[PDB]
Amino acid sequence: DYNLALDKAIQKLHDEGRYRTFIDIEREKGAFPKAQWNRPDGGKQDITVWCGNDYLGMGQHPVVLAAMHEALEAVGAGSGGTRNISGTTAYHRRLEAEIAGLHQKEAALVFSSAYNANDATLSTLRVLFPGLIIYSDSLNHASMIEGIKRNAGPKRIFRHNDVAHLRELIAADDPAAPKLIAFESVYSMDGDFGPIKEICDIAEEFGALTYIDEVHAVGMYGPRGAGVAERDGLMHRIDIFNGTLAKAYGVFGGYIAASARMVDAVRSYAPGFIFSTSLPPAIAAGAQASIAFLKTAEGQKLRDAQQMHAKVLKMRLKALGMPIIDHGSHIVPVVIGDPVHTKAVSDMLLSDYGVYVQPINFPTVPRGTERLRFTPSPVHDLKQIDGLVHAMDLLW
Amino acid sequence: MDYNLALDKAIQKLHDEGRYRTFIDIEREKGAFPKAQWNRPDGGKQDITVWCGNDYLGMGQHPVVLAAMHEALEAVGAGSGGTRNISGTTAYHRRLEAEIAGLHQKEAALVFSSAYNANDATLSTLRVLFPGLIIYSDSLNHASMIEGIKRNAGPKRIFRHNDVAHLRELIAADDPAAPKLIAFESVYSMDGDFGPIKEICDIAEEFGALTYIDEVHAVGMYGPRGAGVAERDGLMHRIDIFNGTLAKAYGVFGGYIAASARMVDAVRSYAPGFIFSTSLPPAIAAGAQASIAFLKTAEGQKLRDAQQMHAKVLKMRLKALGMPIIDHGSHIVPVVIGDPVHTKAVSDMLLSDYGVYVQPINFPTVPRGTERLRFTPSPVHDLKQIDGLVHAMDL
Ligand SMILES: *Cc1c(COP(=O)(O)O)cnc(C)c1O
Ligand SMILES: *Cc1c(COP(=O)(O)O)cnc(C)c1O
Ligand SMILES: [Cl-]
Repeated sequence: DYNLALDKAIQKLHDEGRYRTFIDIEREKGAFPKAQWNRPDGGKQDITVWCGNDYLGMGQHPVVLAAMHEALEAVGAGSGGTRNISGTTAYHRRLEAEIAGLHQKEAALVFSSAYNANDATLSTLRVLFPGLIIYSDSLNHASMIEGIKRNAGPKRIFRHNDVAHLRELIAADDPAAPKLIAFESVYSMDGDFGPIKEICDIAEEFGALTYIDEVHAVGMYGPRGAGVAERDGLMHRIDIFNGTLAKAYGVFGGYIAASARMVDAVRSYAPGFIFSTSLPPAIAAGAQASIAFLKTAEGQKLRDAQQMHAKVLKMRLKALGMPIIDHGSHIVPVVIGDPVHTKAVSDMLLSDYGVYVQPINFPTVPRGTERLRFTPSPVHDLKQIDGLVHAMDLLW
Repeated sequence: MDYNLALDKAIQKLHDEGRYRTFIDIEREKGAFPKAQWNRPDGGKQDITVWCGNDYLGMGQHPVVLAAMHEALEAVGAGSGGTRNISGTTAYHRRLEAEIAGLHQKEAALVFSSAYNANDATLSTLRVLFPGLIIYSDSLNHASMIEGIKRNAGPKRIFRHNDVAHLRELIAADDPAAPKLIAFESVYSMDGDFGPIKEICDIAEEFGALTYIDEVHAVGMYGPRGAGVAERDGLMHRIDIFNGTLAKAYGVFGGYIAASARMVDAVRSYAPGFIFSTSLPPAIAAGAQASIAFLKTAEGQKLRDAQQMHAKVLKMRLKALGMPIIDHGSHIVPVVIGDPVHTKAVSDMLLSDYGVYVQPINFPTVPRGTERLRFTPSPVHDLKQIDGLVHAMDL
């Protein structure tokens, strides 16, 4: 009985308090962070989005949108093919060039998403480097874990940010074996930073490749938004960059950036790259325009505003005695530690106060660390922050 | 070790085997499909005609699709801003999933970033949901299905292409108590052949297996509403899960599954490929939904009718010339050349000489001796430009 099995699988989620109820919204372009909440009763309510990943409000930026509207009128809705069969366009090459330039790399490769970029690249690296041992941070994103486990091969999990542990593991292994160390610059849920310099030092000592996921940093850190490696001057020490175009860049898609050899090899061997339709030209146009804008001094102004708003939100919430985990990033987690109560707090914030902060539970965060994750942006002014705080105070 | 050498060996190996692929850089001209501008590697520019694309019905330039995308951009902006869980669920995703559910006459549907991701995520997650699942896979199944089936560990059985006897024999041999799923396609892209849907459902029914069908090369193009080959044959009720794309005949981007509400709820609740990636941009979802609804109407029927005639016309005209055609009754037109040098020489010729863009297909993508050009005639390929292509293909 297939239906019984499905019923059991679903019940297990309810029993663990982690069954997820999605909130149907429509963000109001030109008025971010405002959205219309399409309620389950059929009603419509204005809300403030407080948990999204469009960190800099680039989703409503006129230069991004102008580029997208233009592309649609020039070449139409989609590419109509894979990169190999009619789906390689000028918009794809120009995008890849912008990305490569962002990370000061020879080349770059766009995928349908950063999830796909990670999963396809990490798994294909095992094929390209027979015997590859992948060393992975215990809190690495699912896309990386999935790519690492995908093709059979050695993996070693190191304790989160624990470079002494990483060293212990790498030193125990066959020195002749090829090696790659996979980690993040900014971890999505805690909002803490990866120890990029120390990992690069280990990698040089043990002759390993470095693979960094900067998905939660691109657009937001460094003087041109190239990420935390750019902020800290370590870009040249990273072999492969993984990033997304769907978060601070405000559009959709993902990428790797690396040497021309690395990129040419991955694109020639990765099934996830080869056997899927290329990104729509309009998406590629918008993303490129977003990347280019964020490399400028005008882009720096949005980063400065984000950091200032994040700082202020954190002050205000600490002032209440909220349990906020503050690692110094733009991410503002409030840990509840129970999946059911996290949903209850989130539900009451939404329905009674028009504050939308999705409850975050397993498998996105470890069991018992369920939380609300605030993502203050340049469009969340000091008055919105005030309004949120007040709602949180009233709610306790 | 020496990483750059290892990369060099990987690349050089493709060059040695003649299978290093050179991307051609094109920009299709909206309002003038199949026309495009070729950005040549020597720096030159030239107009060409696209003859090997998967935007089969010209929906990529349809005014209703584009209207919906421009509106959505202005209403809600460039992307969703999150995963389906974290702020990325919009009325655009919901209405899209409702339209797809309705197309396949299922309780629900689930959209992914692509059909590649839908297949990969779904087939791998089903092993989790149905402990001990054995998956019976057609030997010519798409990469995405193969990758989903191998992703998570568990039993698999590859049956020889379209060989229902081989499938029977494999399934009757297995543990009768084991959960079972049979994965296949309605239309296989390279040869353009049809899967024997009715006879695979018969076996599924006899042995208590689930049926999983990839209708990527049939959705939009077959059945009275473009729901696929299972719709055309009246078998949609006997399929448990449909896989489809929004990127080919629908002219946009994305993919889906369509199944019962329990199936969809389980997959969306368990598949990391669904959970941990940004939802489709609402403009893409608006465009895809508009394309689908349009292709369910009589006006969409006219597009399918036209495609079918053009395909029929190209095949006859090439056969009348004495050319070797792998003809299985579909919209796909594979012309056989039998050697990789002569295949590339004909596509380089067609492109350079007449502006006809058709990619060559050699080993390992098809066997040695089956090397061919795959033509994808569309309603925008009028009777006059088919005439041009026939006359060009007089060596
Ligand atoms: C092209 C193709 C896919 C993948 O669809 P995308 O939406 O481009 O990822 C899946 N299955 C088959 C049979 C295909 O041909
Ligand atoms: C969301 C996320 C991804 C995947 O990004 P998409 O572009 O949405 O697939 C990859 N890595 C991290 C750390 C992420 O948070
Ligand atoms: Cl091992």
